[PDB]
Amino acid sequence: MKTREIYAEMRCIPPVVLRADGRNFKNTLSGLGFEKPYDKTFARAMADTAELFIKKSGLSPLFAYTFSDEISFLFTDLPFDGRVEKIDSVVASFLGSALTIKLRLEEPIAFDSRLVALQKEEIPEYFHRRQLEAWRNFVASWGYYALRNMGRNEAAKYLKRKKESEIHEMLFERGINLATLPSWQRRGVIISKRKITQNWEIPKFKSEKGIPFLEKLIN
Amino acid sequence: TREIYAEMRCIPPVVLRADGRNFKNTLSGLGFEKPYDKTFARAMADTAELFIKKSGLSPLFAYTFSDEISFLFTDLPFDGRVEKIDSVVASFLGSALTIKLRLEEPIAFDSRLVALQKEEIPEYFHRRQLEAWRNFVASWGYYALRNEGMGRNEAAKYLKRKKESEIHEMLFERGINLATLPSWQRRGVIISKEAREIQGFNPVSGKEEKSLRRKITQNWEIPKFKSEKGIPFLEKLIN
Amino acid sequence: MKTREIYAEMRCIPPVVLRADGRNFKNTLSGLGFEKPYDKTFARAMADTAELFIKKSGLSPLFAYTFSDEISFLFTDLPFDGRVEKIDSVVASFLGSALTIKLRLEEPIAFDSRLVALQKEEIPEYFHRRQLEAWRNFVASWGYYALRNMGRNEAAKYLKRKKESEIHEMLFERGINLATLPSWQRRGVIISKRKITQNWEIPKFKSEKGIPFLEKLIN
Amino acid sequence: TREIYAEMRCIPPVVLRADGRNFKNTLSGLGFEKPYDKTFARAMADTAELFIKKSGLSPLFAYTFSDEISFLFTDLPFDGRVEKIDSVVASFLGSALTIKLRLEEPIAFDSRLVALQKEEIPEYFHRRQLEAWRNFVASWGYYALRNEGMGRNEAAKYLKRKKESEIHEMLFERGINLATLPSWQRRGVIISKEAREIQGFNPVSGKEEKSLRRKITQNWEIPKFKSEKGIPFLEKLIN
RNA sequence: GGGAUUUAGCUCAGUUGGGAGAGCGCCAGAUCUGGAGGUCCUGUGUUCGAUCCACAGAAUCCCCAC
RNA sequence: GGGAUUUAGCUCAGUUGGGAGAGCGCCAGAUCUGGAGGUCCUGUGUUCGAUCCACAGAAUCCCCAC
Ligand SMILES: Nc1nc2c(ncn2[C@@H]2O[C@H](COP(=O)(O)OP(=O)(O)NP(=O)(O)O)[C@@H](O)[C@H]2O)c(=O)[nH]1
Ligand SMILES: Nc1nc2c(ncn2[C@@H]2O[C@H](COP(=O)(O)OP(=O)(O)NP(=O)(O)O)[C@@H](O)[C@H]2O)c(=O)[nH]1
Ligand SMILES: Nc1nc2c(ncn2[C@@H]2O[C@H](COP(=O)(O)OP(=O)(O)NP(=O)(O)O)[C@@H](O)[C@H]2O)c(=O)[nH]1
Ligand SMILES: Nc1nc2c(ncn2[C@@H]2O[C@H](COP(=O)(O)OP(=O)(O)NP(=O)(O)O)[C@@H](O)[C@H]2O)c(=O)[nH]1
Ligand SMILES: [Mg+2]
Ligand SMILES: [Mg+2]
Ligand SMILES: [Mg+2]
Ligand SMILES: [Mg+2]
Ligand SMILES: [Mg+2]
Ligand SMILES: [Mg+2]
Ligand SMILES: [Mg+2]
Ligand SMILES: [Mg+2]
Ligand SMILES: [Mg+2]
Ligand SMILES: [Mg+2]
Repeated sequence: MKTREIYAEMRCIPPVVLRADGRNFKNTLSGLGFEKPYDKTFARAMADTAELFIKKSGLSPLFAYTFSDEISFLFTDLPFDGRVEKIDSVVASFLGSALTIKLRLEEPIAFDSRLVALQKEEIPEYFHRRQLEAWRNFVASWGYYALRNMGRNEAAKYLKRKKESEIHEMLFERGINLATLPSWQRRGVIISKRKITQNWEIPKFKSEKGIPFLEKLIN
Repeated sequence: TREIYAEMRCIPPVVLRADGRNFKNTLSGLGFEKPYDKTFARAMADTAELFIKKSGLSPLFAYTFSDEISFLFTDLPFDGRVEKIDSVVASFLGSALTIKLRLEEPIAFDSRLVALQKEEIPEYFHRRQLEAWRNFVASWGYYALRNEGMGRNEAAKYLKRKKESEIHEMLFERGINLATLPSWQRRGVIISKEAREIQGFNPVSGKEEKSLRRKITQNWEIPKFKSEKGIPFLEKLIN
Repeated sequence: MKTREIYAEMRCIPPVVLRADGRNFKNTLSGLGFEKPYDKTFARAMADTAELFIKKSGLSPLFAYTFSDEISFLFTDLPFDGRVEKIDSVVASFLGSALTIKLRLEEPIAFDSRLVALQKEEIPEYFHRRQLEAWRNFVASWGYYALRNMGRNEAAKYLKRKKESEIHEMLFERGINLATLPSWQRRGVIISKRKITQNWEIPKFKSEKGIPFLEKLIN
Repeated sequence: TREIYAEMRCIPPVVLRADGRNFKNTLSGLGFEKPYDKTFARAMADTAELFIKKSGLSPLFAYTFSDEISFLFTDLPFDGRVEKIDSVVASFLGSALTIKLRLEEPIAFDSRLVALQKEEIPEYFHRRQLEAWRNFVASWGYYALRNEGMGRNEAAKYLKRKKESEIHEMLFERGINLATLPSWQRRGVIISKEAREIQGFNPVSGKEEKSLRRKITQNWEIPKFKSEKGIPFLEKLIN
C-alpha cells in the first residue's frame, strides 16, 4: 500500500513559504465572545500560535507573518526533506492544536496549508502582496461592519462599486476613523527571532524603512 | 501564483492516514502509561468519532490504533485537492485530540492520501492490521527490554533481528503474556456507522413506514480482517 | 540532487491509460511524400510502432488503440512501479524511436505522453470517447481537404457553423464518398494479443458487437 | 478529465536529465566496443547537439556521459508542464539517437526534471561529474573482472565493497591504467554555445558595427568542475 | 485538429527591420496648456540591427464535437 | 473576504417536504395532434419521507483589490 501513497514522496525546493489559512473560521469561531470585525484576543492568539510554532515545532522557520486568519512561514531549511504532504499536514496540525490551546476551545478547528514555491528574490514581493491583502480586508470588513450595524445582501449592495477612499469617507461619516486604528489591523504582525519577539507595529514592507526591515528578517 | 501543488487532485475511493508526530516521547513525558494507556486510545477513538461527526467530511469509517487513524472516503471536499484535504484533516485531528486530552502543549498529526481501487480497499486495512500487530509485539518487547537495563538502540536492533516467536518467549519469561492482553491493543478500534431499523408515521399514507438510522459506534473487539467472520465484517463496513 | 528530483517518485494506480500524441507532426512529417488528409503508409507505421511497443518494450500493455497521430495503451500492470515521469518519458521515447525506424526518418520526431488515471469501469467509455475523436477529425479533415483543393483562412471560413451532415453532403457533391472510405480512417486500428494481431476493421466501441469486443480486449 | 498529472508544473531554473534504458546490454548486443565505444559517445554528443539545434527548446547547455545527458533550462515550453517536457524531450532524444546510430530496433530514454536554485546550478553538475568518474571506474573494473571469469553479481559486489584505490590497483595489474585513458571517459562531454565576435555594416549609420554569433561547440576535454579553472568555466556556461 | 487575437493601468490605432502613438483613466498644477507611464505575450534563431522575419511555445476567443 | 446563480440537449419557469413543468431543439410520423428525454450541482445529516430544511463543499458570475 506504500505504492498507493502516490503523493508521499512529492517534494519542493528551498526557499518555500507555507501559508496556513483558518478553515471556515467565520462559522467555527462564532458563538464565542469575539468582537467584530477585529478581536484583539484572537489576533493575540494567532501571534502566540505562530510563536508557539517557532519555539516548539523544531522545524525552524526564519519568521512568521500573521494577520487573521492566516500565517505565512518562511523556510530555507525544508522540514521532512521537502515532502509536500508531510509539511502541509504536520504544520497545519500543529497550528490547529496550538490555536485550540491558546483559545481553550471546546470544539475543534482546522487550518488549511499550502506551499508557495518562491525563488529567493521573490520573497519580499510575496509578503508585500500578503500585506496588501491585509489592507483590503481591513478596509472592506470595517465598511461591512459599519453597515450591518442592514441585512447581508443589503449591506453588501451598498458597498458595491465603491472604492477604498469613499469607504474611508463613509466610515468616518459613520464615526469610524480608520487612519487612527491599531497598526496590527492595517498591517499585521511579525513574529521572529535568540529570543522570540512579536512585532505589532511593523512597517509597510515595500517602503523605507520597510524594505531593509524585511531584508534583515530574511538575512 | 507559485502555489504549484494547489491543483493536485486525487480520485476516490481513497484512504486518508494520519499519524501522530513524536507521540511516543510526548505521551511518555506527559505521564501516560507505558507502553499502552487506555485513556489515550479512548482519546484516539473519540477523536476519530468527532471527525466523523463534525468535520464536514464523510468518511465511511475509521480504523485507529497506536497513534494512527485511517479514514475511508468515496467522496471528498475541495474537489479532492491533496494539500487542502491533508492539511485540513490533520489540523482538525490535532485540534480534536488536543481537546480530548486537554493538552497544554501542542501536538501534531502527519497526514497522507492513499489512492485505492474498489477491489483493493479490504487489502489496505488488512496490511494496516498487520502493522497494528507488528507494533503490539514491538511496543511491549521494547518495554520489557528497557525495564531490565538494555539501551534504546540495542533494544531496537534486538527487536529487529529477533523473530516474533523469540520475542513472545522473552516477553513470556518476564511475566508478559501477549495472548491475554486486550484485543484493542492487538487489532485496534473500528469507528463506524451502525444501521438500525426504525419506523414512523406517514400522515399522507396514513400508515406506519419503516426506515433506517445510523449511529456512530466504537468497536473495541474487532475480528481479524482476513478471518472467516472478518471478511464480511469489513465488506459491510465498505459496502 | 536527488532531493531536487521533486517529481521522480510521484505515482499512479492501476488501471492507467497512456495516451501518446505526436508532437507538432503537421510540420515534422511534411516534406515527405505523405498523402492528405490520410496516408496508408503512415497509419501502417503507427500500428507497427504500437505493435513494436507491445512486442519489444517489456512493459506489457493489454492492448493499443491507435489513430494518427495518437496511440492509447491500457495498463493494469504498471511499469516502473507506477512512476509518472519514468512511464511517460520511457514510453514516449520508445515510440519516437520505433516510429523513426518504421519511417526511416532523416530528422528527429517526438511524441508527447500523458497518464489518464481511469477506474476500471471507465475504461470502455474512454476508448469510446477516443473513437468519437477519430470520427470528428475524420469528417472535418476530409472537408478541410475537399476545400483547399482555397487559402487557410478561406477554406476555414467556409466550414464554419457547418455540422457533420452538411459536411457529408458537401463532400459528396465535391466527389468524396465518406461512407465508403476505409474503416481505419473512420474508426482507427486495434493492436493486441500469443501472437500480436493488428485489427484494421474494428467495430464501433459503444454498440453490438462492439461492446463485447472491447470487453474481451480488456478481459 | 482524469489526466490528473497534466497540470503539474515546474519553475525554472531546471535541469532535465535523460538516461538510456537498458543501454549497457543493448549496446553490448549490437557489437559496440566494451566498456567504451567512441562511436557511441559521438552519437550521444551529436544527439545532444541536435536537441540544442532543432528541438524547439532552448537548453543553455548539455552535459553528457555514459548513457545520460543533462540539459540546463531557464525557460521552458508548455508552461513548464512535467509530463509534456519529459515525454517530448525523451522522445526527441530517442528518435535522434536512433537516427545517429541507424538503429534497426528501438531504444528509449528515461527522463526527469531536477528543480534547482540559481546558486545551486554549479553543484548539480559537480555531482553529475562525480558520477561520471564513479561510472568510469566501475565500467572498466567490471570489464576487467568479467574478462578473467568472475560472474556478474560477484563482480558487482566486488566493485561495491572494494574501495577506489583497490580497484585502481586491480585494474593496473591487469594492464589497464585509468590515468592515461581519454578525458571524455572520465569527465564526459560539454555541448554549449560558444560566442564569437563578428562585425557587419550598418547602412543607416554608414559605419561598421560589432556583434556576437554563437556556435554550438562540443568540448571533449572539459576541466574538473570544482578545480581552479573549472569554476569560471562552468560559471560562464551558466552565465 | 482548424481559424484568429495578444502593443501604456483601460479601449484601441500603427509596418513587415533604425526600436512606438491616440482617446479614456492617472499624478503636477467641469476646459485648456505640464507630466509620468512599454517586455510591442515568452524563449531561441536570422540580421550590423527585430514589436515586424523564421522556429518552438504561452494565454484568451470562435468553429467542429459531445 | 462579501454578494449571488446552479432544475430536460438549449433558454428559463416552479415551493420552503408526498419527490417536477413551459418554450426552442430532438426522434416517430413550413402547422397541428405522438413521443422521448431529470442527479432538481455533490456528499452527509434532520425527517416516516428531501429538488426545498441543517452542515461541509463544488462549478460559474459580480463587488472589493492590484
Ligand atoms: N505510552 C504510550 N505510547 C503509545 C500509546 N499508543 C501508541 N504509543 C506509541 O506510539 C508510537 C507510534 O510509533 P510511530 O508513530 O512510528 O513513532 P512516533 O513516536 O509517533 N514518531 P514519528 O511518528 O514522528 O516518527 C509507538 O512506538 C507506541 O509505543 C499509548 O497509549 N501509550
Ligand atoms: N558498451 C558500452 N557501454 C557503454 C558505453 N557508454 C556507456 N555504457 C554503459 O552504459 C551503462 C549505463 O548505466 P545505467 O544507465 O545505470 O544502466 P543501464 O544499463 O542503462 N540500464 P538502466 O539505466 O535501464 O537501469 C554503464 O553500465 C556503461 O557501462 C559505451 O560507449 N559502450
Ligand atoms: N476537433 C477538436 N479537436 C481538438 C480539440 N481540442 C483538442 N483537439 C485535438 O485532439 C487531440 C488530442 O487532444 P489533447 O492532446 O488531449 O488536448 P490538447 O488540446 O492537444 N492540449 P494538450 O496537449 O496541451 O493537453 C489533438 O489532436 C488536439 O489538437 C477541440 O476542441 N476540437
Ligand atoms: N478581497 C478578496 N479576498 C479574496 C479574494 N479571493 C480570495 N480572497 C481571500 O483571500 C484569503 C486567501 O485567499 P486564498 O486562500 O489564497 O484563495 P482562496 O480563494 O481561499 N481559494 P483556495 O483556498 O481554495 O485556494 C482568503 O481569506 C480568501 O477568502 C478576492 O478576489 N478578493
Ligand atoms: Mg482559502
Ligand atoms: Mg480562513
Ligand atoms: Mg483568511
Ligand atoms: Mg507509526
Ligand atoms: Mg507517529
Ligand atoms: Mg496536444
Ligand atoms: Mg499530434
Ligand atoms: Mg492527435
Ligand atoms: Mg545511469
Ligand atoms: Mg541507463
